[PDB]
Amino acid sequence: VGACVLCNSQTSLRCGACIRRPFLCCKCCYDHVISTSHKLVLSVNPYVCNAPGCDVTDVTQLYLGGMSYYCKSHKPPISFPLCANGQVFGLYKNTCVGSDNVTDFNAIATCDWTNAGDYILANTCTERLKLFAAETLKATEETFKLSYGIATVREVLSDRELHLSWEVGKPRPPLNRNYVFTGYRVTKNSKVQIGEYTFEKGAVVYRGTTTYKLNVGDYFVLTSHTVMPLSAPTLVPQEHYVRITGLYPTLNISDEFSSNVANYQKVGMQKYSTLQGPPGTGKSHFAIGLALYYPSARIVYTACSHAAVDALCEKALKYLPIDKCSRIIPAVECFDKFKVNSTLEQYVFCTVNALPETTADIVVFDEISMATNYDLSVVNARLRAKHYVYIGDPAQLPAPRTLLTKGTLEPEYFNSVCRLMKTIGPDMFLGTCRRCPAEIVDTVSALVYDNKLKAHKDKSAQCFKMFYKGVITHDVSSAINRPQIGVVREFLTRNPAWRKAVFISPYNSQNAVASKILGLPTQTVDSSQGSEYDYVIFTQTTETAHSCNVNRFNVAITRAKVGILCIMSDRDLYDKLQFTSLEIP
Ligand SMILES: [Zn+2]
Ligand SMILES: [Zn+2]
Ligand SMILES: [Zn+2]
Repeated sequence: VGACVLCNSQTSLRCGACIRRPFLCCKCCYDHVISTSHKLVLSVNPYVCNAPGCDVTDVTQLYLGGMSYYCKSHKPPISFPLCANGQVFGLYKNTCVGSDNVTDFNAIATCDWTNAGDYILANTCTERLKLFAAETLKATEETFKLSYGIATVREVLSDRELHLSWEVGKPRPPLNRNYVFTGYRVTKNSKVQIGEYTFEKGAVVYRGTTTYKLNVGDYFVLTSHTVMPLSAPTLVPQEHYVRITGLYPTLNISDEFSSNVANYQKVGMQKYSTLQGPPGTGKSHFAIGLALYYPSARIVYTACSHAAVDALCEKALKYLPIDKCSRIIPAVECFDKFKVNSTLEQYVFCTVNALPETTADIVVFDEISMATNYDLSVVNARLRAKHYVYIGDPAQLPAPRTLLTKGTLEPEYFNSVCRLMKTIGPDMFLGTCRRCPAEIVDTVSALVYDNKLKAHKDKSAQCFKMFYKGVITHDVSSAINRPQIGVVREFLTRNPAWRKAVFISPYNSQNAVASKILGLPTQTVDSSQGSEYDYVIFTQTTETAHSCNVNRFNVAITRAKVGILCIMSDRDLYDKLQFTSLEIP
């Protein structure tokens, strides 16, 4: 028994072809089964033919005869169908509303999640359907990881480099840091974990969670995790207050957090508040500063990534009493300077999926562009708070959608929070970039921030751009542009001070080639997010949807504190770079 996800109607049915098996009421179950290929139905039992060796599962060909279900062929003389009068048969057969359209829920139930439209619907549908869609998606994502062939260690060529043997009659996943493996050692009568791993074309380079002497027969699978059902909405119902509520502001603050006093008050005068923090505008500074402005306030800081929760801890470590902080960790090496897994501690720092059920004065969720509606619901499910602050930047990178291939995913469709920030704007905006040279700030202010992002620093006169298409080669799942790396090699010989630069590209393969030919440290734009470097060398590599995504370009060029060389493929972003142009040697 449960709740129709369209009617909320109390029902004893679930769609057996829907991977999540939503509860559907008589009405909605019918309206679902007669309008889609979804025809298995589950009650306190499965609507299947209890006759011996008949495969009839379809609910539109089944009859309740006695207290056992049967198809046309097997049914007893006295039987009624299971599926007639616009209602499939089950408990609570009287209480059952329906819907003017079931269209959206059918699409969510039956889409494969390859098309943009699927993610758009999941972010414009009713809130109950936002939850259903978020589960359906995450479970579809986790199942697709199983369709991947097992990789097995054939040969250990070196230390940090392997030969992989791959399960036949299955595809192999891409080898970039968006595919994280778990290893396993072969045992008597089962297997045990040996850490998480990542791979890259070599033979294969492997970067593992722990160190080992892993030997032949050790094998690797993308570990999938059981997706829980979602209860809580992605956003609580909003409220606006006329005073600050349940928070007691400090009387003496420091001139370090004084630019945020207005904003911290706003946080106290509404139930939740959206903060857009462009690159190096001070999001974490803002987030810790909030504590000092409400010193009695209990504050759970949360984010999707260990990395993001840890950067909050690093900042906390410099301003908040250590004894009054705790890092929640489930039984990967994360921040270890606060008492571990102490929930009743004033300042709790914890990833979303490891959050305890607990209350707080304020909840600070960071790097929000990386949150899915799934994570939103979980936070609301685990944390009841007087005040929720969602810090992030919808002009930065979302969570990867591995299944997505047809269309691009717009920032207004990353999650419920980013939808709000792109449609009604954010509650607050950190408008001054402390990190980048003026040229980079000017460029992205115009590009993605409506010309409201101002440069704290001057022009560096150290930002350059070159238009060089060069030559694009493709390996299995990545791009390489050797002539763009050539141009960078030639620039470095003439500009040797740039040897302190990081190499960023939108492809880990370009990165690998660059590493061998330049010996610059490398990041993918995605791997670079929330990191700063004095000098950055960016090769666009291709003119793809991927390499020209304005949010990826935004993150790419905002990693520089002092100077940047962009070797560009795309005439459009090339022309949008307010940088000194360079001719080709
Ligand atoms: Zn219903
Ligand atoms: Zn279904
Ligand atoms: Zn039968």
